Amino acid sequence: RLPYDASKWEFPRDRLKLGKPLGRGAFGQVIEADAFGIDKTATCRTVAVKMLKEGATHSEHRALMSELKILIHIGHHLNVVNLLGACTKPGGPLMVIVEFCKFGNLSTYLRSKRNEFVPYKDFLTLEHLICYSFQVAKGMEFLASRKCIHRDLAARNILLSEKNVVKICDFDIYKDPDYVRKGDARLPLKWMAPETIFDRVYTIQSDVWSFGVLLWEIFSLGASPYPGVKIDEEFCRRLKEGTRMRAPDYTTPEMYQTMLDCWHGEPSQRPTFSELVEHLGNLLQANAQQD
Ligand SMILES: COC(=O)c1ccc2c(c1)NC(=O)/C2=C(\Nc1ccc(N(C)C(=O)CN2CCN(C)CC2)cc1)c1ccccc1
Repeated sequence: RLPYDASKWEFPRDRLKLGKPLGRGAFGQVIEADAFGIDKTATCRTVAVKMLKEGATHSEHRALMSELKILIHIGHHLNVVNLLGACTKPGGPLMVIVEFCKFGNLSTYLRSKRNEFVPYKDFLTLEHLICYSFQVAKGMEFLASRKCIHRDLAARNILLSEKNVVKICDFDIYKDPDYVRKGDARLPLKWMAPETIFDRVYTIQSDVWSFGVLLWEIFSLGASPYPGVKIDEEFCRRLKEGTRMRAPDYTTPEMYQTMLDCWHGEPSQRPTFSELVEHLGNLLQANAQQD
């Protein structure tokens, strides 16, 4: 759609060697791959490649090329999943090469660390959890500055790479039910602000609500929000009137206070991601203080 600077972005297909799919979805697939020299050094880096499936409608091609263009628009930040390059020229498939985050989505990761957590000292600790939280806030402050709205901020959509760096991704009902297991899905409604459940309107301050739900997910070590409750039209009703989740098993009091601040029923009275970054950095620095 928008102009495309091939000098900056085009990567040669003959320096890309595809491996196995990391995941396959309704509209495309993400393949694990090796790229030679994509960061301008003389190195092989494992990257992830968004590309189409073998079916592939012109609407599915147009969408990937739109995502590529939007990624170029957003630009780089440590705490988003970054565009590394693309292959768009005649001679092969459309491929959008992005950062590989080896540990996978954060929800699944945290659930896997439940017998490997200690509040403070290999293991996860409060330091890790407030870190992940600050990093997602830093990531979202950046996206707000690019005038983006995420619309589906959840711990499933946060990826973990090396050195406890965590990165926001914008992507089940899809996957083959013969192969579907217990947490292989998530009900997005549980992350939606009252004004979005109800009026279907997305803003950056509705993303601040979902960030609160994400915080809850981090500090439950990857449990599902609203435990027990069935999500009917009275869930909604109660939600719009003031009902909120209880503190999860691994929260500190300050972090639970922050969830509740992010769940202000009134969008303008929720913290901004700039205010969350400042407050969460304070909490992070306090946590590792000494005597
Ligand atoms: C805009 O950018 C994007 O949109 C985007 C989207 C997805 C990913 C991405 C960028 N970048 C990644 O890394 C992604 C995934 N990554 C992944 C990583 C590790 C795993 N895990 C834990 C494995 O075990 C995989 N394992 C395979 C074998 N080799 C040897 C090692 C890695 C699984 C998925 C992933 C993709 C599909 C769905 C879930 C996540």
